Amino acid sequence: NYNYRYRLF
Amino acid sequence: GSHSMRYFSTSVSRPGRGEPRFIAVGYVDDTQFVRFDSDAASQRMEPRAPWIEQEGPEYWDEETGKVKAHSQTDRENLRIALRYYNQSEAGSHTLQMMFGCDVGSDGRFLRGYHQYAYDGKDYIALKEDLRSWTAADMAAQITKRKWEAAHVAEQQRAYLEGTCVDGLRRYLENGKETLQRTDPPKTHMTHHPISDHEATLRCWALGFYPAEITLTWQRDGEDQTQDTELVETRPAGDGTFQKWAAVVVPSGEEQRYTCHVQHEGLPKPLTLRWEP
Amino acid sequence: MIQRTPKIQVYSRHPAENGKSNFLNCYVSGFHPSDIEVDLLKNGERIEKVEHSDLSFSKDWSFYLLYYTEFTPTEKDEYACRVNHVTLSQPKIVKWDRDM
Repeated sequence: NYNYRYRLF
Repeated sequence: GSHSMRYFSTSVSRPGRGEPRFIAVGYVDDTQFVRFDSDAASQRMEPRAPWIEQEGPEYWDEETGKVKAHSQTDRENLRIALRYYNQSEAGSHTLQMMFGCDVGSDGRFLRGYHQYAYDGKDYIALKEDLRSWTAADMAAQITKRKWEAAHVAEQQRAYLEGTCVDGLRRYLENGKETLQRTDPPKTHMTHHPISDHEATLRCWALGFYPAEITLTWQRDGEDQTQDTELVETRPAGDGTFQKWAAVVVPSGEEQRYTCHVQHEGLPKPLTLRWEP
Repeated sequence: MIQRTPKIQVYSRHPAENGKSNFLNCYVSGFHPSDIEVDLLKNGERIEKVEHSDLSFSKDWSFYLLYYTEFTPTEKDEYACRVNHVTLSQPKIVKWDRDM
């Protein structure tokens, strides 16, 4: 299961 | 034993030749079970192991949405890294990410991971406490401070201690016959004279799963690691792994040397001796 | 920019027997960045339908790839792996040794 809601640097 | 699930992503900018290439790959232990490749025709998360085809269409829709979103985020993160390091737009750069969790034999959460590397160097990593960050240099420290303020550690901790371990556990059940299979190494020793005074002893381990193994030479009960040619554990191509260790040994002293094999698949330690 | 030159191993899936079907493996590992050319050679000529694994990487972030093809080893046929990478001045050729 991939994680979700990826965050900008 | 312990188990792991890992996702590995690689974004490579290619200035002139369009948007970055994104490739992601999922593993349980040493078995790949999914891939996604932004360049491929399908534009879907794709199965790469028999036991993942069990998952219904909602799984493939949801997993495809999530990895596509990651791909678009890490395309922006490549642009932000350019800015933070003050790099030319002319050059190709690499952003790698790894995330996943470990569970014990009891199935309980052990360890979580969420980390990035820029141009083959550590950028930012979630520390073991899943509460704080290791930032490599002053550029990564910019992302660290933004991520402290936005409570990103708390977000990833919820995934790593929740969905990650639930997923890994469901996979270990559904793929039980594959993933909880231990294939012990098939071992043998060869002897190759260089001269009438020296010979190469090579100790082999073949067809083992998982990849974790120790191959060790001893001379009269003492480790010879400084003198041992040890190759990288290598895939056979059929889901099993291969390794050898070699020492060069005075002719007449072969019987002083023992090869020691440790693998989760072996009930007991193997000791091999040159038995011609 | 960290750069790492590929390690190369060339080996069979199964212990080679002359005249029996097998797989020829070129395992390239420990390299960075990810762009890499890998050919399998028979007596200096490029083997046609070579497949590779999906791009992955190790703890230290270095890439690895398996290149493979079905082949039938003989006594006198010479197999090799040819690798090009930004770290190499010229392509590196590693010859298959059926005992390695």
